[PDB]
Amino acid sequence: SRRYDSRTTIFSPEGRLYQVEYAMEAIGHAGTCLGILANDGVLLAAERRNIHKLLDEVFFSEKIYKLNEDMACSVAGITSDANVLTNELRLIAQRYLLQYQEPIPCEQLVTALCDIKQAYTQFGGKRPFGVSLLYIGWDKHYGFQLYQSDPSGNYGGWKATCIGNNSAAAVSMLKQDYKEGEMTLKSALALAIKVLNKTMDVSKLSAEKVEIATLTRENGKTVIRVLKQKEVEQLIKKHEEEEAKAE
Amino acid sequence: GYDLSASTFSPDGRVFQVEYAMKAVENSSTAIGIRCKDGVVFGVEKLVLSKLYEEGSNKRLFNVDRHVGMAVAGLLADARSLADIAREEASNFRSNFGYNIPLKHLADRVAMYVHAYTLYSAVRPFGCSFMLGSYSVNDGAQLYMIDPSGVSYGYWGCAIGKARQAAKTEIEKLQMKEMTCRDIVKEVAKIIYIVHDEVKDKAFELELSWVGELTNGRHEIVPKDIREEAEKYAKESLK
Amino acid sequence: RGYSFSLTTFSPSGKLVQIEYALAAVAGGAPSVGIKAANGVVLATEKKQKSILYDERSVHKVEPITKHIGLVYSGMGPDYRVLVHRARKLAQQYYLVYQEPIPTAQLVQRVASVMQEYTQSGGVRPFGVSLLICGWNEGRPYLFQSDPSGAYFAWKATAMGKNYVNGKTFLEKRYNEDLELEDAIHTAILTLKESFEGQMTEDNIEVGICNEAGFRRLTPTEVKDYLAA
Amino acid sequence: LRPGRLDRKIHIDLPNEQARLDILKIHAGPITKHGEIDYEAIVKLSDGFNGADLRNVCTEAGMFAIRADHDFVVQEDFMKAVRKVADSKKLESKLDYKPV
Amino acid sequence: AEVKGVCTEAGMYALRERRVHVTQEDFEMAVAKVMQKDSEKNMSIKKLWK
Amino acid sequence: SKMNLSEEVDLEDYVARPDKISGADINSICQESGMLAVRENRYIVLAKDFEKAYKTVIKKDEQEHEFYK
Amino acid sequence: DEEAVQVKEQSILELGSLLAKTGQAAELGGLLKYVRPFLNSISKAKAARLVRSLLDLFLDMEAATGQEVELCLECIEWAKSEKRTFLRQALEARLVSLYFDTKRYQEALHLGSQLLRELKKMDDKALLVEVQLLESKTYHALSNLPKARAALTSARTTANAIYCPPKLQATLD
Amino acid sequence: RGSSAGFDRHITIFSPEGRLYQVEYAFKAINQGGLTSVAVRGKDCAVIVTQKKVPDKLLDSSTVTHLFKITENIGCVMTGMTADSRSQVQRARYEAANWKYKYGYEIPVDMLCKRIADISQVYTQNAEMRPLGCCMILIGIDEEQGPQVYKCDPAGYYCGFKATAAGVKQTESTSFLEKKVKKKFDWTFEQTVETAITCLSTVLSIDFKPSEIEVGVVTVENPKFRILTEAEIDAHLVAL
Repeated sequence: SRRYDSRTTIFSPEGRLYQVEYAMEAIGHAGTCLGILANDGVLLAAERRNIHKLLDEVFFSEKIYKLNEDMACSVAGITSDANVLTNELRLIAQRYLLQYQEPIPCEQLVTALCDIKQAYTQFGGKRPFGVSLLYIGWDKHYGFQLYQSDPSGNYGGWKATCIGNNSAAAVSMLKQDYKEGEMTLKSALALAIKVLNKTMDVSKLSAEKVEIATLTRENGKTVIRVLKQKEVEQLIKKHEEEEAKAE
Repeated sequence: GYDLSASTFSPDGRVFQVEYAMKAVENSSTAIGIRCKDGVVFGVEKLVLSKLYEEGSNKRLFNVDRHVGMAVAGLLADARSLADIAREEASNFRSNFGYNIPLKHLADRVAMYVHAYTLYSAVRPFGCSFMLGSYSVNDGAQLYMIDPSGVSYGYWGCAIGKARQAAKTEIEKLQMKEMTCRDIVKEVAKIIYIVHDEVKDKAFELELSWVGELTNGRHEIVPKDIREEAEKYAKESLK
Repeated sequence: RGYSFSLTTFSPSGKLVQIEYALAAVAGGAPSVGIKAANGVVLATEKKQKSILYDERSVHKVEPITKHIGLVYSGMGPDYRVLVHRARKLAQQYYLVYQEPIPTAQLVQRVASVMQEYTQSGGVRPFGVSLLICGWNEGRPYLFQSDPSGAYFAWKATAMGKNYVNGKTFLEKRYNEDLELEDAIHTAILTLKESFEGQMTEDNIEVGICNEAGFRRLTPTEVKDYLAA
Repeated sequence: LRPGRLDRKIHIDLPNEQARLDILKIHAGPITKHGEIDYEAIVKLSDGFNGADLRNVCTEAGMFAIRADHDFVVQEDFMKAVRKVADSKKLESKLDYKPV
Repeated sequence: AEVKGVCTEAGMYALRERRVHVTQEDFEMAVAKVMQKDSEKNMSIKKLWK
Repeated sequence: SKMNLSEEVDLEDYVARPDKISGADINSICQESGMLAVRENRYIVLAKDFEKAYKTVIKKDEQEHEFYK
Repeated sequence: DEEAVQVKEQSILELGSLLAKTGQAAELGGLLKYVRPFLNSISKAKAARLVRSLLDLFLDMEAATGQEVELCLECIEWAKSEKRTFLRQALEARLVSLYFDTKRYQEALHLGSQLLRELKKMDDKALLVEVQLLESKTYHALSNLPKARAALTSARTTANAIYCPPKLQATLD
Repeated sequence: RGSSAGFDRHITIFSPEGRLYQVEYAFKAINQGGLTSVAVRGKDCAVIVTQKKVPDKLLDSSTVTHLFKITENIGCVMTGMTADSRSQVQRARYEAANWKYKYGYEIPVDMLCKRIADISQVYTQNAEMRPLGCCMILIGIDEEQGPQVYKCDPAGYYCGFKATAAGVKQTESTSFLEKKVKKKFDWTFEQTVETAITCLSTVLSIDFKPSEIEVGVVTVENPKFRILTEAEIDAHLVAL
């Protein structure tokens, strides 16, 4: 019936997809996400929004997701569309693995998912997925990697990025304080703690309103880890101490 | 905007499209069915739009099975589609359960088929009301009716059409219970003439039918001689 | 044929409005509670029928999924029935494939994923229900919530439905991680009582538990005994 | 509407079957009539009517009786009147409002 | 406005006590009343919205 | 206090009822009770009279169809 | 023997009610010491009902037999062992009331104030107004008029935000 | 409270206040027939009574009805739109037949009501179609549960009842019946047939005749649903 149709897949009078624009407008309110590619690691730093004394601790994380042995991604937007996209990503990785017996390279994967998303915003009459992704991984083609996606289907390799709340501010400092090719994993983590401390203007890093991820190569194989409470709080104490000495 | 589809209720609990369709059925002429001891009798007033049509153009009595008849009023396209559906139901019943369809069951199946057209937006309600009537040694004489809403109810006498109220006030006087089809026929012509309006419409030719003990349970057009005598008696009664 | 276009669409502020209205319906239902004791998990809702003519035993709101995991809701009824059926079917499919009882986290994930589909699919509207699931898997209690948006949350203790904000304040006051099952169910019974509008007769509330022994509803005589205190 | 100003809120709804019979009798009294008049039939064909509608059934009944140029109201004219006034009712919007 | 009302209320309570001075206990009771009526107004507005 | 109000009536029952009622109504219940009393030609008020009064003055809103909750 | 256990618990409840009505305080105490191993044969919830009801029945009368303090201490210790908390709180409140009845003024304060602290940590209101009123009565017994009045006012405030039963309203007034 | 956002009053979607207006209107259509029914649960007998309006003397009174048998043991009243009522009755008969085919024993009342309410829930989720404007009441004997009385509505609510009324006069009848069930037991003998007739007569204020109601009964001694004839109905009518 044409009376109730929404036309979620039709051009506006200036060639801009409105449902897509609103989808990207939803992301600018979910938790902030940060990307930093070091010379010896990659790292995702999003904010833990589910901040209540009556929530339980479950799973190894709350926003970081594994996709292969050598790949992980974090989400900003709707939680449910996030779950749907994560599942499809896992399926893509396993299908490539089954066909070639090699781990799926990273741009292999990111473009497969974005192709699903783009197709979804091209025809069908559905609403688009209101999710923007950040990924991390290693493959024998380009080493440590950091990609990003949007409701449109566009992606991009970023040496450092920010998708989500206060994206402008975070990318502004990331431009001011990024050493292209001159970053260790430790320095990148410290830069993340600083930038996030700015952005999460509500209080300071409580070591509990934050999520951090690291992807490294150890003993010839990838190792993915989510920073515990003690190390995160120690890093924050180091950050405050450094800022105090600086003043 | 509460009356654009049959998939929407009015704020007072009504499906308007069905009400409009049933309104359409009151623009078509009048039909009559009277049940008696022997059987059923249908009589329809067929308006002659132009002088150029044949006799028997757009007959408004059909045969859905060899023992069943069918009178219609409203959109003729809907009437013919529903005639097709009733024929299909009868044939399927005979092929499956091995005997002539009892009329009640046919009325139920046809009505369900009509009612299914009054739930969705993708289709629109039939613009026709119709009356089925058969006769068998076991089940006796029956006469039913199904309206666009899909409600089926048995009747001792009914009139579907434009002048439905006038006929209804007229059919109520027969005492049809204790007569046979042969006199019911003269009555039916009498009514169809009493209700006809000569100021508005130009002229008509009757279509009469019956099914009763006089047919061995076969529905068939009333023979020419009896029809003419009935018409003549009706003419005289309209002094 | 059936509508092939989504009926929940993004707004200029990037909000899926229909989901917000479903949440409004949930917030306008009957109260519900769930706590995670150290040695059990307790659900409890209110079942105040409209007259003396309703059979309290005719239907129940706290329903199990398997021998060891069950759920209750607050919102609309028929939607809760549908979701109970879907949960039981998904549990049985998991058992058939794996020959082991379904873990609660996974059943919640699966039912929620079923809940997302109706936010985006064509010609359908979101469920007007939120559920809480309780299980005892891996010798460990589990309490989850699932909302019309398809999002789930692990809870230590929660209370949803009408006047759920005040209930969450109460439970924030009364949680103690070293709690024991009887005390937990008592605290729950209280929370419902925080706003009830009448006398809590045995036949106006429900409760269900989970422990090693297995998820199992409480019989009314048991309910009266616990309500004794 | 406060119960110190308007103490009683009396509802006066549409007539029921027995009440319909009463009103029909009250209005149909002063007519000059011939033959049996089975008010059950009209009470049965007058669902949803109100006192005015049944008064109009009587008025229309006499109008029909004159239209024929007789000098009485017979039963059949009553049936015609009831069916007519049933036809005109399709215009009125049937619903009721309560004090809430 | 709430903190302006608490002052006048507390003074008037102290006056009922028949004294020249306001007391901390009186202030506590006044602030309790003023904040209770403020929350009552807020919940009344919420109910009106409902 | 100005009634004849036989000792049978237990007002605690009427006050307990979770029903938001304004003071003007609370006077119509007590007035309709005596009204029924006079209708039946008494000068005492029984529990039934009061029950009918309270059911008369406090008509309960249109029960939301119970497929909510 | 579940039916036998139900019969026995019903019999003990009835016998305790009868003895409390007759005032057989020594027999009530012997009965209470008799059901001591009964905890392992009844539900924790119904063990709670039984112990609390029996303690209330015994304490309803004012027969100064002398076992009130020791019986209450044993019951509170049993509650602690059984991790009852809420019942433990009610028992402690009643024990401090008894300590007031038994002309013990200074000592009963510190435990009462500990109750007030533990209970401000939570937010029970009826018990809180009760204990605050008892503390005010104790301060009146010790003649600490200003602190007693302050406690009374605090208890009044706490009672304002909650509907009061008739007994409680009478005691407050 | 009464906001509208888009088509919330045209298709079955939520209103800003979490309300399905189309389901509500459908409930409003149950009264468009102008009829009422009552059901009462006795100790060994369950009864359903209903009006029977012969609008005029041209209908065949034997055909106009609102009692139907789903199985030989389970019988139901239909109230509201007639075509929708027939559709739901057909679906119920098919469902019961399939239950006995698949599971080897006759269908419990409650489970049939559950299946039918689920069907209606699908009707009130998808927006292509509209909810039916009819309500059911079922009655029969359970093996180990005693007499059962159950009803269902357009939204999908299938509560089981001790005494029920459906139709235009739902609230008055429900009030009367609530008071009775308060009195002693809500009727505790096969002369529960008298209580239902009294309730209908009082609510509608009718003073029924033999030919203006139709009853159905199920007894523990005679589980098969039976449709009370005119002679028996007149006997009961005289009894009071």
